[PDB]
Amino acid sequence: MIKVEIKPSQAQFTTRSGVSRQGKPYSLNEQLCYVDLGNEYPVLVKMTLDEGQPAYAPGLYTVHLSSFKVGQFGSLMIDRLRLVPA
Amino acid sequence: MIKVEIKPSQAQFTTRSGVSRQGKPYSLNEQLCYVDLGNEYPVLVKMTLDEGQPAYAPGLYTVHLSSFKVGQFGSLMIDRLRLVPA
Repeated sequence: MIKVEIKPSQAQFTTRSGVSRQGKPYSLNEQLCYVDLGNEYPVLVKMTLDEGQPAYAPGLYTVHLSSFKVGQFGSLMIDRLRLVPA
Repeated sequence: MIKVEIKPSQAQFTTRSGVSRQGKPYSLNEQLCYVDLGNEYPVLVKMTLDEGQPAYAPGLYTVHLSSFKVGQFGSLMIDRLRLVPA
């Protein structure tokens, strides 16, 4: 299990916006977190949230299975980092 | 934890080869596995092994933390799927 932490200072999201190739508007919400990759300190990681989802509250989390997919070359990839409470 | 299975029929690797942009030879060893992504059956996934590593034997495995890295856009990515015995 991957340990992910939302610190008190990371409790909000920011929103970027634009227009798709054929005219549709979009909005993307982004939140930061710290992921422990076994180095001397956890590293800072950016997450794009799914539609209609609030920012995760401060606390400890692990990664949900729905974060993964098989890519176009047949290897495993992260689609979007999706979290569940630890 | 991600459940990964090497079936008896997946106990070998194949090798692809070539030459890098500035002349160095390379060899890449590839092995197949089944990863349970919570659908009705596990899905087939291709793995590229690290240098000097044998094919994983048949059995159950989970994913090692060293499989992950922060990508060039600041989000988490899989570098190479690296396994440890379950």
